[PDB]
Amino acid sequence: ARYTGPSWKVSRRLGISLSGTGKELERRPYAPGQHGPTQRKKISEYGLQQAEKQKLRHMYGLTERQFKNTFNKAGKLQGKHGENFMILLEQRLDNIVYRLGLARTRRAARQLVNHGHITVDGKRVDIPSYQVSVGQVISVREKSAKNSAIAESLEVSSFVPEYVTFDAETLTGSLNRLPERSELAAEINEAFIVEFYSR
Amino acid sequence: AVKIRLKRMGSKKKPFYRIVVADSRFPRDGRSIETIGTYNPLLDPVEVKIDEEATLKWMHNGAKPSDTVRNLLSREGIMEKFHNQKLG
Amino acid sequence: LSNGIEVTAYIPGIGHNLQEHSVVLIRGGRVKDLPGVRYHIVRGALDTAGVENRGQSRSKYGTKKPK
RNA sequence: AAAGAGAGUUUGAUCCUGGCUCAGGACGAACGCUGGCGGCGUGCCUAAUACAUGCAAGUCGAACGAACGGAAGUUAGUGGCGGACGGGUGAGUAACACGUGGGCAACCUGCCUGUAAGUUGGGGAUAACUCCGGGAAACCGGGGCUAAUACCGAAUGAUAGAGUGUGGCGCAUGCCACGCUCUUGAAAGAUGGUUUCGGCUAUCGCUUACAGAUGGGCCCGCGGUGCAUUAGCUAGUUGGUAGGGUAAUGGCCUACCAAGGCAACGAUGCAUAGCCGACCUGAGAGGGUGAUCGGCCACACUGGGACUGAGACACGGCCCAGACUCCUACGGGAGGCAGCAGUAGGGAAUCUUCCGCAAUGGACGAAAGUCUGACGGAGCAACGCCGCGUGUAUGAAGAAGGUUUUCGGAUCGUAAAGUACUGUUGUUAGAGAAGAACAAGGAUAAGAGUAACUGCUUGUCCCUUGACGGUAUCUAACCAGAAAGCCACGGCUAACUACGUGCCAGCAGCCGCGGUAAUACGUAGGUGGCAAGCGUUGUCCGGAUUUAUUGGGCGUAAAGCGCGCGCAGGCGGUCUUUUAAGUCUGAUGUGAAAGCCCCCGGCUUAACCGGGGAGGGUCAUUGGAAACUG
Ligand SMILES: [Mg+2]
Ligand SMILES: [Mg+2]
Ligand SMILES: [Mg+2]
Ligand SMILES: [Mg+2]
Ligand SMILES: [Mg+2]
Ligand SMILES: [Mg+2]
Ligand SMILES: [Mg+2]
Ligand SMILES: [Mg+2]
Ligand SMILES: [Mg+2]
Ligand SMILES: [Mg+2]
Ligand SMILES: [Mg+2]
Ligand SMILES: [Mg+2]
Ligand SMILES: [Mg+2]
Ligand SMILES: [Mg+2]
Ligand SMILES: [Mg+2]
Ligand SMILES: [Mg+2]
Ligand SMILES: [Mg+2]
Ligand SMILES: [Mg+2]
Ligand SMILES: [Mg+2]
Ligand SMILES: [Mg+2]
Ligand SMILES: [Mg+2]
Ligand SMILES: [Mg+2]
Ligand SMILES: [Mg+2]
Ligand SMILES: [Mg+2]
Ligand SMILES: [Mg+2]
Ligand SMILES: [Mg+2]
Ligand SMILES: [Mg+2]
Ligand SMILES: [Mg+2]
Ligand SMILES: [Mg+2]
Ligand SMILES: [Mg+2]
Ligand SMILES: [Mg+2]
Ligand SMILES: [Mg+2]
Ligand SMILES: [Mg+2]
Ligand SMILES: [Mg+2]
Ligand SMILES: [Mg+2]
Ligand SMILES: [Mg+2]
Ligand SMILES: [Mg+2]
Ligand SMILES: [Mg+2]
Ligand SMILES: [Mg+2]
Ligand SMILES: [Mg+2]
Ligand SMILES: [Mg+2]
Ligand SMILES: [Mg+2]
Ligand SMILES: [Mg+2]
Ligand SMILES: [Mg+2]
Ligand SMILES: [Mg+2]
Ligand SMILES: [Mg+2]
Ligand SMILES: [Mg+2]
Ligand SMILES: [Mg+2]
Ligand SMILES: [Mg+2]
Ligand SMILES: [Mg+2]
Ligand SMILES: [Mg+2]
Ligand SMILES: [Mg+2]
Ligand SMILES: [Mg+2]
Ligand SMILES: [Mg+2]
Ligand SMILES: [Mg+2]
Ligand SMILES: [Mg+2]
Ligand SMILES: [Mg+2]
Ligand SMILES: [Mg+2]
Ligand SMILES: [Mg+2]
Ligand SMILES: [Mg+2]
Ligand SMILES: [Mg+2]
Ligand SMILES: [Mg+2]
Ligand SMILES: [Mg+2]
Ligand SMILES: [Mg+2]
Ligand SMILES: [Mg+2]
Ligand SMILES: [Mg+2]
Ligand SMILES: [Mg+2]
Ligand SMILES: [Mg+2]
Ligand SMILES: [Mg+2]
Ligand SMILES: [Mg+2]
Ligand SMILES: [Mg+2]
Ligand SMILES: [Mg+2]
Ligand SMILES: [Mg+2]
Ligand SMILES: [Mg+2]
Ligand SMILES: [Mg+2]
Ligand SMILES: [Mg+2]
Repeated sequence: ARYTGPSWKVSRRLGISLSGTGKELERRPYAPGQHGPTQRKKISEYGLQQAEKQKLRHMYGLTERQFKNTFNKAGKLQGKHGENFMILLEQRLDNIVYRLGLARTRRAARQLVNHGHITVDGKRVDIPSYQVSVGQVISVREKSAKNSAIAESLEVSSFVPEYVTFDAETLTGSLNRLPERSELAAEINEAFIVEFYSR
Repeated sequence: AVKIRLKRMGSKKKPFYRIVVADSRFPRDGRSIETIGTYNPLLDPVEVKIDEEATLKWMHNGAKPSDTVRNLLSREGIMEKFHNQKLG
Repeated sequence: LSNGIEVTAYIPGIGHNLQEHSVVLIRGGRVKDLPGVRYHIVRGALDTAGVENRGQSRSKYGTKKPK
């Protein structure tokens, strides 16, 4: 992807169960390193705001320059700023493939999108940062079709989000509607990041 | 003398010409009297949009085209209207 | 200096090799305790050599990475 | 709708005033360690220092005078047009140079378009060439003969000049239209059709005149640097009367008369600087800058002058003087990269002696076409801004190994190994766009003009061509294999332990660390920030309310003249009528294109392009209101 190191360690540092549910923090939920089972100290406002920014950035696994560019682009929309930021971050094609259930995590949908296996409106796209819109259709164009990875990922599914309509019979996915801040992770604080980028 | 040139604009390997009235001497993409259209060579039929009133007046008081500009791009029939107005 | 001005520089790092009549690059800065020294010598620029067996903070002092 | 973050340091501790330092953004950057790819841009900021060498401006045989062919066609010379465009640099310049808004009843305008009259007859001579005279030599004269759309007169023709007559007007000098007498004032032919044998003709050229368009010239209001440890400056200077000169008004110049003019609202003098659209920063007002892109100005080794032309006092033109360089037979000759590449030098620092006229635009030509270092493209450089790689999913109370240990463990860590997948990228083999529509030529159809064709204008059909380049793109097979580093970890500021060292070595932006237990020095383990980058230095804005209009102060912290008389200036009690300078407001014109911002669209997305708007002025003409200031 972009950062190819271990994935449990980053979730242990932040203190949330990103990349799924709890399987990273089942044992030893403390920070990595020789230290970590010792203690933590009073984290200042810089620490708190940086922590929230790392929460968002490491959840979707995108570099900081792209993160700030997406923040600035979201700033132009109407309404709030953090809400629009997370909405645009949800619009990304890489995320939508994960939401439909074609992959397992964020770091597998990225590889499955860059290697051309995903097409939108009948034409391939190799860009994980492509911003999907309403009404476009998402498919596989039998570029892979019947492969072990996709077939396995279609078994473990939980429930797809309400704002995405996925047709497993033809592997055709769509985006029904723009999401709302209620139906996101919500295990973060979107108000902190605006203050962090204000300084 | 006054002519009707193209004034190339766009990116490398992807040109997009305007249609300007200019005094020959001046640079290609330099100062120009007035712009009266565009010209996109890339499309299947070329998309061209020319104002039929300004072009007619400019031809009718001195300005004359330059090969590709108008003189071949006036498939809209501007030169036919000029023909009729000049005889009438 | 090459503009006809004589200044006083400082040699950072542990152990240099430059003697009299040698050519070097200098950069701005200052050493707070030293009275007149108000520039630094760039290490590994023209004839200065990088500090021997320096392991970290190695872009400064001009030491090439070990193999 | 937009709307502003603080922290460390004076004390044994306080609260204030006060400086210093740090946290953000940006580069035409450079240096240090590293370095995979693609798209789009950028690249002598210093010596306006000096040039080895290749190119960067020519073209017409359908305007005219020789050889090869055997009847076409091809170059030296006279002539026509171009060389004043295109390209470069910022030296000079504090001024109508530039920006914005106007005047010109005070002006010029080749080529382009429309219109109205003509294109009638003569003459003399020169280049080329041929001889002689110089010089080995580049480098010049004399004798003789030739053509023109070369040159010079003549016939006819002016809204040009003079003397008028008559109207209609303006803003003072004055402007528009008509008629009368005279005086002056031109031309060129070349390629074709034709009748009938004389001429009569098709375009494209020539001459005169009037309109339009384009391009220029002159004048004016307002606007944008520092210094008063720079106060007087000016003698064609200011005005006037005649004249000269210019396309044009004008002390632009001259002869005479007078003694004026500018200036503390900054004259004059010195220093620095091309100006703008715009760029960086800021909550905004502001502050700093004038790379690239576009508009204007100036310059072309330094200084002066003019010729040719519609246009120049002319980058690759001429004359003279100066410094430098190069040939010389010693009488003399030649040159100007701040055009594209490139060399030396200066510097901390900046690129290839590349391919092509296929696209767009120039010059010449009737046209084919010729020339275009403009331009279209390619090489170099992480110099920037975007994009995605170096894999993915499962996988243990957790192997080996490092580090640490109060010796039970903790950590690196699902990380590895193992099992199952993928080919962005890489390798190979295959295909393989657009950018190209013309110009020319050949067919018909219709119009204007003609006595009739040839031809001209317009429409409809054939007709062939790419530097980039086998580049963009696409298909199929193969292997997780080739593809991560830099800085920091005492506080500000996110992230701690072990060994060595012993006020030494050293670190450092500030507070400050090091004197045998150092989270601050050096290494190691792991941790944090960013990632084909990461740091340091230099410069600018911020935070700095630290020049405070928005937005500060003067009893004791820096800061009230020792006090009065007062010119200029600043401000001014109550009411009525009036004006319309300030003030508010409607309309018209403009404030170019690109750039910032709003809305759509096209490149697989994004940077990047395109289409449509808005915004920006103490801006001009004109019409309103009369509360406040005048
Ligand atoms: Mg380390
Ligand atoms: Mg004190
Ligand atoms: Mg800074
Ligand atoms: Mg490399
Ligand atoms: Mg290497
Ligand atoms: Mg220069
Ligand atoms: Mg010929
Ligand atoms: Mg010839
Ligand atoms: Mg020129
Ligand atoms: Mg020029
Ligand atoms: Mg240019
Ligand atoms: Mg300039
Ligand atoms: Mg004419
Ligand atoms: Mg004769
Ligand atoms: Mg002779
Ligand atoms: Mg003769
Ligand atoms: Mg005559
Ligand atoms: Mg007259
Ligand atoms: Mg009268
Ligand atoms: Mg005949
Ligand atoms: Mg006949
Ligand atoms: Mg006079
Ligand atoms: Mg002055
Ligand atoms: Mg100077
Ligand atoms: Mg200067
Ligand atoms: Mg800039
Ligand atoms: Mg910029
Ligand atoms: Mg700002
Ligand atoms: Mg401020
Ligand atoms: Mg500059
Ligand atoms: Mg420059
Ligand atoms: Mg240039
Ligand atoms: Mg020079
Ligand atoms: Mg002349
Ligand atoms: Mg010239
Ligand atoms: Mg030259
Ligand atoms: Mg050059
Ligand atoms: Mg060479
Ligand atoms: Mg060199
Ligand atoms: Mg040097
Ligand atoms: Mg060409
Ligand atoms: Mg040809
Ligand atoms: Mg040539
Ligand atoms: Mg170019
Ligand atoms: Mg570098
Ligand atoms: Mg560079
Ligand atoms: Mg994995
Ligand atoms: Mg265990
Ligand atoms: Mg071990
Ligand atoms: Mg491939
Ligand atoms: Mg075609
Ligand atoms: Mg034709
Ligand atoms: Mg015929
Ligand atoms: Mg494989
Ligand atoms: Mg901390
Ligand atoms: Mg250090
Ligand atoms: Mg520190
Ligand atoms: Mg790390
Ligand atoms: Mg990290
Ligand atoms: Mg990147
Ligand atoms: Mg600066
Ligand atoms: Mg301030
Ligand atoms: Mg104060
Ligand atoms: Mg005091
Ligand atoms: Mg007193
Ligand atoms: Mg005082
Ligand atoms: Mg007093
Ligand atoms: Mg008074
Ligand atoms: Mg307006
Ligand atoms: Mg504009
Ligand atoms: Mg789009
Ligand atoms: Mg644009
Ligand atoms: Mg636009
Ligand atoms: Mg408007
Ligand atoms: Mg009143
Ligand atoms: Mg009054």
